[PDB]
Amino acid sequence: SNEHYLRILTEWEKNSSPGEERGIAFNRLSQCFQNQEAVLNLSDLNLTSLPELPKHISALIVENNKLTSLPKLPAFLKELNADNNRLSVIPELPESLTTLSVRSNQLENLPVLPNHLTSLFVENNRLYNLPALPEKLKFLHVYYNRLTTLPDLPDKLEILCAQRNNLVTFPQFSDRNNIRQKEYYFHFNQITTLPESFSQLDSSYRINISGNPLSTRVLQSLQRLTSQIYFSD
Amino acid sequence: FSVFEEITRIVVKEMDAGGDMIAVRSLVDADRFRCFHLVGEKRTFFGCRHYTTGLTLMDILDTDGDKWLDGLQGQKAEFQILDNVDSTGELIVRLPKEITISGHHQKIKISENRISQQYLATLENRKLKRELPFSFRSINTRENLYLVTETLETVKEETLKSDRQGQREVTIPPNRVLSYRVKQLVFSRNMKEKLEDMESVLKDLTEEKRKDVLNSLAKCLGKEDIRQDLEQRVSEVLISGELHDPDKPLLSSLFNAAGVLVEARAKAILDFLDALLELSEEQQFVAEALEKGTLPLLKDQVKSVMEQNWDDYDPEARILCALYVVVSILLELAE
Repeated sequence: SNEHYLRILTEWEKNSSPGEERGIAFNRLSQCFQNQEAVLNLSDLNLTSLPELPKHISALIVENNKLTSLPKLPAFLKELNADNNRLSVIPELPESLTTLSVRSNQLENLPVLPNHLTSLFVENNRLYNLPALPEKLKFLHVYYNRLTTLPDLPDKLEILCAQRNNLVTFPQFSDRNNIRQKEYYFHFNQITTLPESFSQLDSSYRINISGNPLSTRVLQSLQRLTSQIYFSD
Repeated sequence: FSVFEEITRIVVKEMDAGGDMIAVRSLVDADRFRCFHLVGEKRTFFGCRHYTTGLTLMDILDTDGDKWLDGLQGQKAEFQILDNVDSTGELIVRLPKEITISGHHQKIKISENRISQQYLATLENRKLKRELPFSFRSINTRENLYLVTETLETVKEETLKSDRQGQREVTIPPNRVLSYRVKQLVFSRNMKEKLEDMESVLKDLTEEKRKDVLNSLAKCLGKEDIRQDLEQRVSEVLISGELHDPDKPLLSSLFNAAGVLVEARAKAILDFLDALLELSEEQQFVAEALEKGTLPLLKDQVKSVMEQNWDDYDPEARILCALYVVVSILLELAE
């Protein structure tokens, strides 16, 4: 099916806008299909759209472009890096996906997340709500968004960067997160009070809550209990 | 306050406002703020100062129990560093409306390095040498030795313009450390009260000892060579407690009548010399007022401005603060 896919690439290449580089993309898309490679990288090519993607690829690197949408992702994609584009929606994700990077786009929603996802970077978007979080999630960046609440944190979450949002409450913490150090960032939000879940929270938890309109009351009590590592600037 | 320090404090505030992340204030010593490199600390009037070193953690690890090293000692150590540093990912710093990229929502991309969580968990049982390298043990104690456990760095060349007040500009090369985190390897008042502690320490000196101090400190204004030399000699005597010397009148003022070094007198001088570091062209105002006898006018002028804005996060405040300390101490010695 070489001639088939080679046509699709040709029709896509001849539908270009003046500022794009669909010829360079055509070459990289050509070698990727014929050699059955695992990494397709079309970064820094001024592309406004992508053709149908070579199946059986593992990583798709299409960052620093002008993409407003993505085609149907390969059914066994391991990593997706679409950082710095103009996407408003992410297509349905393969259950094999473990790394999703879509920073600095214009996403207002996120699709359901696969269970094997360990890295989710969706900072600098327009999210108001975030879907349920995968159990195997380890690193999560959702800062520079417009969220107001967070879903329950998974049991293996190590780093959570949720600053620069509009959060009014803390998410529910896991009872079986027994890894060495949790680094949870919530600074520059709209959190007004501290939840009761902060008791019985080990020193394994490092939480930042600076830049939060914390009431002078809850600010006074924290000033006492501090005599979990917390920073209340 | 260079545009570089302006950029790095923005990074820290966006990534860890009010945390333990420390910004790099100068572009030339950024390469010594890498993971596994050692950093020295000292309490100052403005908090604590972070001093670069030439050491890594491998230089201070006691490896006498190991049998297989008796170039392998340098090969084994270097892999311990390269293997236990993870690039945990990239981050996005949005820049305020004053900052603009040369060449819209303005943003820069930075990269993170961290010592592995597994290696950090074994740091408790690794043994440190009894005698530290001389370049550090001569000026600072073992409990002020820290390990760089995390860094943030640029990923590409960044030319950033600033109009904070104009046309200030800095070009950060790729892979320049902008901020970092330290970890202790072993194991506070208000300004007016900390200056009163300083002035109280110096008031208990004899007349002659107070004039030796004033004569030495005045020679430091606008001459960074003499101030750096004085800070090094005062630090060394604070550690050694002895003296043989060109800076003999100042160092001898740190000892009391019985011949015992009063450590508070050495710390008070060091706080002065560190405050002088926060000043650049202002030191020429201090040297002028000291020359013409208008130090009181200069002190009231600084105080007046300090009361008018109570209505390097704020670099103007840091300057006024160091100015108030430097002028107050000199005025007190000249009484």
